[PDB]
Amino acid sequence: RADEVDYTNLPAPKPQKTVWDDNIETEVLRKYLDGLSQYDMEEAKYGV
Amino acid sequence: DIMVPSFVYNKLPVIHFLQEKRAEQKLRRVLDETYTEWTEELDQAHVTDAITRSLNI
Repeated sequence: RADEVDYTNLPAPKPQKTVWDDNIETEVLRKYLDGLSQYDMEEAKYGV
Repeated sequence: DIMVPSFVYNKLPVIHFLQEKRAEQKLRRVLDETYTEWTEELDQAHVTDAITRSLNI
């Protein structure tokens, strides 16, 4: 009868960086879209 | 009638040459001090970002 499991342990939510379609609209908004993706990843890591 | 006229005549070439050089110098200055000024305008990406924030997104 050895250790079974750490109920405390939780697998961290693996975040995937959001991808935008490569159009001219993306190039004009490249910086803005990148900021949204960074915000999305930060929200996923922290939770909200 | 004789002397002052002769010396004026002798002066003429050097003065003409120097004045031509002076005019060239001034036009050279005109072109030297011309530079093309490229202005910088606020990037519209920040405007788009502020618009998004105002939406509460």
